[PDB]
This record gives sequence, C-alpha cells and structure tokens, in this order.
Amino acid sequence: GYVPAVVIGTGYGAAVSALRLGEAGVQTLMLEMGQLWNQPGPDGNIFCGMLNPDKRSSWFKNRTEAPLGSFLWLDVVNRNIDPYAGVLDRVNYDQMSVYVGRGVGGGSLVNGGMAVEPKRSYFEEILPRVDSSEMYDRYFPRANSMLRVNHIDTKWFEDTEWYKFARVSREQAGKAGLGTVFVPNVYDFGYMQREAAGEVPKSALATEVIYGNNHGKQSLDKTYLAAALGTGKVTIQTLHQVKTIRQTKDGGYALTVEQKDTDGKLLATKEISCRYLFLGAGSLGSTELLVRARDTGTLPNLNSEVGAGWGPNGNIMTARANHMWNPTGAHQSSIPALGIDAWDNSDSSVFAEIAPMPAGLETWVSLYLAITKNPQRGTFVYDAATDRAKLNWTRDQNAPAVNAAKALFDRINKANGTIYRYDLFGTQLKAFADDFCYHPLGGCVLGKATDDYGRVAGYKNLYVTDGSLIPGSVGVNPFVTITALAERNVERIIKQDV
Ligand SMILES: Cc1cc2nc3c(=O)[nH]c(=O)nc-3n(C[C@H](O)[C@H](O)[C@H](O)COP(=O)(O)OP(=O)(O)OC[C@H]3O[C@@H](n4cnc5c(N)ncnc54)[C@H](O)[C@@H]3O)c2cc1C
Repeated sequence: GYVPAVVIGTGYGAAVSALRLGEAGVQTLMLEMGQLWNQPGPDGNIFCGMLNPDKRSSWFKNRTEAPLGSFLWLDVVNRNIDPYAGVLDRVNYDQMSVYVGRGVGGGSLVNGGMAVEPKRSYFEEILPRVDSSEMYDRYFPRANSMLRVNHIDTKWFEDTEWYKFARVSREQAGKAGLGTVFVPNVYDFGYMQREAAGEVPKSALATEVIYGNNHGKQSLDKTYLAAALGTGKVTIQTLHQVKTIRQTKDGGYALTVEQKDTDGKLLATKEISCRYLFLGAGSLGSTELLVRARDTGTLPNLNSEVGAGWGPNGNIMTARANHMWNPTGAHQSSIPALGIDAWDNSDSSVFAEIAPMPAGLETWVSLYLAITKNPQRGTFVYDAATDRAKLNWTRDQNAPAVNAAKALFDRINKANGTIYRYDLFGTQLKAFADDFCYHPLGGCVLGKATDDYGRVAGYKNLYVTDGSLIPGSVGVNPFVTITALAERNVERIIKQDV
C-alpha cells in the first residue's frame, strides 16, 4: 500500500531521517531486510559471542568465520551452520570483501561503537561545497548527543587488565614519537566498569562485539530508532528487502519489496508506494538499488555519477609481534579505547585504532585497523545477468593505503626492534590485509550523484541519506559523520521539500 514517506534500511542515515520525519508529522515506514534483534536464542542471549559463533553470526553463510586477525586462535570454534538471517554480512566482490550489518540498526549492531568527529580541515577538503560552520556548530553536536556518545574514565582505563593491550601499544608508539588519543564510544563505559567488577552481565568483557553486544552498546535501536518509534509516526517492517524502485505514472515512487522468513524463504512480494523516498540501505545497498534502477530503466534519468566514487576509507589491518616482556593480556575488552593519530591530511596520514584481540589467551600480538588517505576509487557497475551490482575495485588500488600504513608501523617497529606478524591473514606471508572493508564510503556521492543535501539528481522527492554520500574517505571511523550529515540533510529537505 501507500505511505507518505518510506525509508529503506535502518542504519545511521535511515534512523536520523525517520526520527526527523516522524517529529515533523510525516507518517513513515522503514523497510529493513534483516531482523529486529530482540529474541533470546538457544543460549538465552540475543547475539552470539566471538568464541561461540552460530547461525546468528552470519547473513546466509554455511560456515562461521573467525574475525579478521583472529583465525590462528578462533578457527577452532568455527562450525557449519544453516544459512540464516544472521547479523554480520561479509559481501564478497571480485577483489574486496565488505562487511556490513543486517538488522534493525544496521551496522550499529556489529560495529565497535567508536564515535569520532572528522578533522575539520579534512572535512573541508573532502566536501568543499558544504558549509562547514553549520556542521561543526550545529550538526556534529546534535549527533554527539543523540547517539549517546560517552568517554572512558581515564583512571579506570589506566588500571584495568582489560586495556593492557592498549597501554602496550601506547608505550610502543611513544618510542617512535607518536601519540595516542582516547576514542569516544556509544558503549556505556560506566556499564563496562561494572562488568569488570562482576556487578552486571558481561558483553564487551565477554568477547562480544562483531556479532552484536548483548549488553552495554547503545546501537541505533536504543537511540535514534527508539526515538523515531516514540513519535507515533514511524513503523519498521523487518525481513523486507526492497528490490526495485520506479517513479509511478501519477507521481511519487513505487517499490517492489520481498518479504522473507529467517531461512530466506520468499513469503510474499509486495508493492509499496510513497510520496517521499529516502534511501538508507548503506554504501552498498543504496548504490545497488540506484544502478539497478538506472540500468533496468525504472529510474532512467539517473546520472552517470550513480555508482562512482567508492572507497574503503583507506582501511588496512596489520599486526606487530611484541617482545616477550610486553604481553598484551589474555583479557582484552572487545571495545577499542585508544587510537594512534598520525593524520595531518598529507598522503602519509594514518589514524589507527588499537584493536583488541579475542583469543582469550596470551599471544603477544598487537592488532591495528589503519585509516589512510588513498585517492583510488572504485565503481559499482550493474550486472543485468545476475541482477547485482559488481564493485570494480582491484587489490592493487589499495597499494597507497598499504604503503601509508606500512610507513607508519615501520617507524614503530624501528623504534622498538619489533617485527610484523605475517601469518594472521592466511598462509601466504602477508602483514597487511588489503582486501577487506568495514567502512564502505561512496557510490552516490554528495554533489555528484545528488545535490548538496542528498537529493538524487534527475528526480524530485528522492533522497539518499547514508554512507553512499561520502566521497570514499573521512579519515576517522565514519558513523558520526554519516549521522551529522544526515541531520543536516533531513532538516533542510523537510524545510524546503516536505
Ligand atoms: C566490523 C565493523 C566495525 C565497525 N566499527 C566502526 C566503529 O567503531 N565506528 C564507526 O564509526 N564505524 C564503524 N563501522 C562502520 C559503520 O558501522 C558504518 O559506517 C555505518 O553503519 C554505515 O551506516 P549506513 O547508514 O550507511 O548503513 P548501514 O549501517 O550499513 O545500514 C544499512 C541498513 O540497510 C539495510 N538494507 C540494505 N539494503 C536493503 C534493502 N534493499 N532493503 C531493505 N533494507 C536494506 C541493511 O540490512 C542495514 O540494516 C564498523 C563496521 C563494521 C562492519
């Protein structure tokens, strides 16, 4: 049937948009292809942990996988599973695997909670058409508050065994003249203290994050989406995947929407129509919908920039072997708290999170997820044969990212007389994982495929809201930027268009 506004997806862009639409009195339906994660599973928990993965860990795979970096210790817990509507989806393209959340809340379900504002001078470089004063004066603060960002207590951090891994890398980086920064988070750090004291059920301190957190983490279902539902003007339908978008003959948009069960069985195909259509299906999902619509003739006026300008936020993973006298600890909080900020906007820039490892025994490994400045971009190209977008990115396009990460970590190795690990990412000697992405950015870039507020070029009342708007790189963990940009966009769209 018809609803005034439809929002596709329930990640950051979608959640912001729906809240503000509902507050404006616009009846809004959100369509989410994954589950509402609120049913206790076979262990009494909603989500599986990293040491006990089961079908809930994976979107339609037949075997669980170890978190990247952890195969040497966590392959032993891998098991065959039924293909199921689980929470984490590794999407495999030719030479890149992109990890995304599937469920009410999108990537907020599976992410590390790290809530980081980009450097203003870098924001100004990547998005020169956007007024940066309103972003920093109004929209970043708005996002910060709504997301429930909080800050770790420094004394507790310094003292606790759960962050020894972070302190070890801080000391090692310091010998190379590199400083660290605390990383704000949406995981409740007060709750985390009480986990360590045995006062509340553990989540971060029980090797949970990437398949969800049963406690502590303020994912979007608890923040923006709960508020959106609270308006009385928003509903969310789950296990509903939008497949096609067209402009109807009488105006507005019509969607074909597949309803499935958690086993992936097709239950129904529905036609849903609306006046205002907001895409929040992510960098991958929104871009796929639009290249499909262009190339199958259902939105024939979409421009040539739809699909273009994708990058992996310069994501590279690497690891160092510590000296025997610098163990990182058997007990590592699953939520990072420290990063190495070596980002000055030059081509050598690196902002690296000091990543915990889940092994639960001493390995002497320090793990890092580097964010780099690499100008290479890929393009999503629709394949009509399979009805899927393909990502034209080649592994050699990550060479500048590897080079920047390696230059930084080489400084740390030189200062400390340490070497890389070469065995964490497969049998072949490989110190730098260069074909994964947790932070997909672009495909429907702001000002290129859209106007400066995400209005899709060629169409009225058609909006993109999410990571597909960002031109490939933000220099930091991206969700705060996506959220703040979505606050800016929806406020303007409601004022001018609704
Ligand atoms: C392992 C991991 C760790 C991360 N850690 C951090 C971190 O600590 N901090 C940070 O800033 N970022 C982090 N990120 C990145 C962050 O989670 C993403 O940048 C963010 O979630 C993107 O928001 P979005 O709104 O673009 O899309 P998403 O959050 O990906 O949401 C898109 C939603 O749309 C749904 N959907 C897609 N297609 C359709 C369709 N056709 N029909 C219906 N529904 C659809 C999806 O199922 C999903 O729920 C991490 C991500 C991962 C995977």
